[PDB]
Parts: sequence; structure tokens; C-alpha cells
Amino acid sequence: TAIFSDRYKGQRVLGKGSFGEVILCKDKITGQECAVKVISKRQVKQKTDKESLLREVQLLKQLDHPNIMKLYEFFEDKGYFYLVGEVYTGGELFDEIISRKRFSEVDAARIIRQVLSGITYMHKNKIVHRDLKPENLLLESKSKDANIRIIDFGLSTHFEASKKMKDKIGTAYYIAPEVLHGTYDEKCDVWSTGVILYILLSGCPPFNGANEYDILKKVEKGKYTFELPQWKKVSESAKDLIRKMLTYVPSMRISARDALDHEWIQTYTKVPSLDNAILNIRQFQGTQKLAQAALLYMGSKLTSQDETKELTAIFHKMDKNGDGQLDRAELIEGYKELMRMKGQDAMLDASAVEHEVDQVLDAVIEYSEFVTVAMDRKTLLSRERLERAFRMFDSDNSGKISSTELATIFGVSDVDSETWKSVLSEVDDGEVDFDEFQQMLLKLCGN
Ligand SMILES: NCCNc1cc(-c2ccnc(Nc3cccc(Cl)c3)n2)ccn1
Ligand SMILES: [Ca+2]
Repeated sequence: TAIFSDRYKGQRVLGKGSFGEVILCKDKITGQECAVKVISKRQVKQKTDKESLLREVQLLKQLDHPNIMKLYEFFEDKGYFYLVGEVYTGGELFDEIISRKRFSEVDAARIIRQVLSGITYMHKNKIVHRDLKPENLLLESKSKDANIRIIDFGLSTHFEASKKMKDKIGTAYYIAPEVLHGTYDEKCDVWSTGVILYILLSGCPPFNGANEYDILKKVEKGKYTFELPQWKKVSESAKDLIRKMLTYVPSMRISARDALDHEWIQTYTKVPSLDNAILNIRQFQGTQKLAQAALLYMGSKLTSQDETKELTAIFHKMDKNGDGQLDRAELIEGYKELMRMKGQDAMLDASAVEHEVDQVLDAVIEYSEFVTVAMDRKTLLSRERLERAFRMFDSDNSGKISSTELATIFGVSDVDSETWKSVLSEVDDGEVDFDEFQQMLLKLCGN
């Protein structure tokens, strides 16, 4: 079997996916850039056997559609699966919609026509997504209007979904009811697209709640309404397509193919701006991103504390003199031992570790000072994301967030109401600043 590291080298971390981290890699010969999703075998269980996974991979490598991410290669070692595909720099669909000033049904129809084209094509080839959500809709290029590429098509069938809340943020809104009860088919992707279409034209999820379970209850009942002021300026054909896409019984629900032939798609692809919808998508995107940043900040604080004591124990055993000092070569041997114990970090090969240790050695010799800098390079990346997400959420630049906004944020993060309210009283008038918010998250993860 071919080795991944011998062909590719890690350049930069693009982001965190559903089943693992996504790394920007470069071919060592041709120089071609690629986005590699690294799935850890220990953190992700396989729903299918080895031969069923290789057959789907082989089929996915031969598929080609302008609204589907291209899977180029597939590698596997003792503890990881590497899914190598094309790179896209346009960002997530909803991040582009919150930046523009005007957004109409013509833009919404042009978006959904692309999503339905990719889905129709993948359904004809017997591939189901199941976890279709705005985060999986990436724009091919950095433009106001760009080509949409759907990511992670077919992975759900072969990999078990994470139970960790940091990986489940913004999934409950889009999941089809039949997926929750076990019996589902490709029609679950039409439902998910119907939910995204509902959010594009109103900025509010059709099935909403104060927490993950309340949302899943609404989805399971399957009842929703077009009873919000913003729906008065939307066409009846757009409402008709949503009704056909959000039909409870999958056999009665419209197909992805028939959804392209619908009057709304045919009329609006061949109109007033929805201002209320843009404001609500801005608020929605800002709320989802602060909740994720909060969960990733708490996770990074626990991860750094685990690695701080582990790396201190590794350096203490290597220190023979007991003076507390080590050589540059010894620090590398200890850092390589940390990845040898917890597994390869998504730090692909030994060359990335020597440079990562050199970057710390240049900044910071006592190994106590090296431990602080080495570990702060991981925490300050998540803390900068937290402050940036807080600043973005704080759209009126008041410097604070209300108690109602905290309840909404902690609701999306799935932190019980009595737990955060108690933690606020320990640190701190119905509102908190960034430092107070950060202090609440630290107290919510044993600090
Ligand atoms: N079908 C192969 C699945 N691999 C895959 C590829 C990508 C993937 C594909 C293209 N670009 C980027 N960059 C990126 C990553 C996170 C956030 C943002 Cl806004 C961009 N990731 C994301 C998730 N999974
Ligand atoms: Ca504010």
C-alpha cells in the first residue's frame, strides 16, 4: 500500500470537518495543492467493512460534476484514513451571503439549482449524503457570485457520527425525520435542501429550539409554518417547493430531479431584496460560530492541560542531571514521543515536528519555559477565534452580550441553563464582557 507522507506534505490547517481535520497539502513532485481530510481510526468507528469502503472510494474517484467536490486519492495507514481532494478558497455559502448587501429569490434559486444539480447527479449514482448542511456548501472561487461545491458526499454511510457537541453544532436543524428513526433513503437529502432553502428566504430555521433535543423534537413532529413577517414578500412557488421538499413521508416527498423542474427553479433561474432574511442569517451565522468557538476554546484548554503534564513528564524522565535544562535535539525527541503516545497530529511527518520545535526554540534553555510556549501556540489560535467570534456576534459593538443572548449561545452549545447561570455568579447586571464570557467558559471546563 502507498504511503501518504511520501507523496504529500502538510502546508496549512484549512479547518475542522465532520469526521476529522482538513489540511492543505502539496504534492512533493507536481506541486499540485489538495485538501486532505484526515479521519482518525480511534476517534471515528467504521459502519462498514474494509472491502465496502474501498468499493465506494473507487466509485467516488470516477464521479465528476461541477457542484460536487472531486475526490482524487485515498490512503490508509495503521491509525488513519486520508481523503485527498480539490481545494476551494471561496469559503462557506452562508459566510458569503452575510457579507453582501442585497439577496433575492433569484440568488436563492441560483444557489438551490446548483445544490439540486449535484444531488440529482449523486443520487443517479446511488450515493446519499445524509448530513447535508450549509457548512458542506463551499464556494469554488472568491467572488460575489461563485460556483458551489458540495463536500463529504457518501462519507456518512461508512463512518460513525461523533457524539461530541463540538462536532454536532448545527446538525439537528437539517437532519430528515426518517434518519432519526433508522429507515431512510436518498430522499433525506431533499429534506435537508428544503431546510436550507427555508433559511435562505427567511434567515430562521423551520425547526428551531432552545437546545439540540428541542430541535430534534420539532423535526420529528415535522410541523412548521410560513407565519413570519418576512414570508409576506416571498412568492407562492418558493413556498410550494419548500412544502414538497419538507413533506414528511419520503415516498410522497419530491425527488431532487423533479425539484429542478419545479416552477420556482425554472422561473427564477431563467425581484425584491430580502433584507429581513439577510439580518436573520447574519444573527444566525454569528450565533452558530460563537457557540462552536466557545466549545473549541474549552476543548483546547483541556487538550493543552493534558499535553502540558504529559510533555512535562516526558522531559522530566529525559533530564538525567536534574538541573531542568535540555538540548534542542532532546526537546525534539520528547515532542516526537508525545505524538508517538497520542498519535500523529493533523504534524504529518518528522520534518513538520523538527520545524515546529525550531519555531518554539527560536521564541524561547529550561524545558518549563519551552512547555508554556509550545502549548500556547495551540491555545492562542482557539482564543483568537473566540474573541473574533465574540466581536462578530457583538454586531452593535457594545462590548457586551445580554443574558438572553447567553441563553441562546449556551443553548446552541448545549450547556445546561442552571450550570452557566451558576458559573456567571462566581465570576461576576444581566450582561457580560469578553473577559467575563471567557472566565465563564474556563469555569465550565474545570479552570
Ligand atoms: N470528499 C472529501 C471530503 N474532504 C473534505 C474537504 C473539505 C474542503 C474542501 C475544500 N476546501 C476546504 N477548506 C476549508 C476547510 C474548512 C473550512 C473552510 Cl471555509 C474551507 N475544505 C472539507 C471537508 N472535507
Ligand atoms: Ca453587544
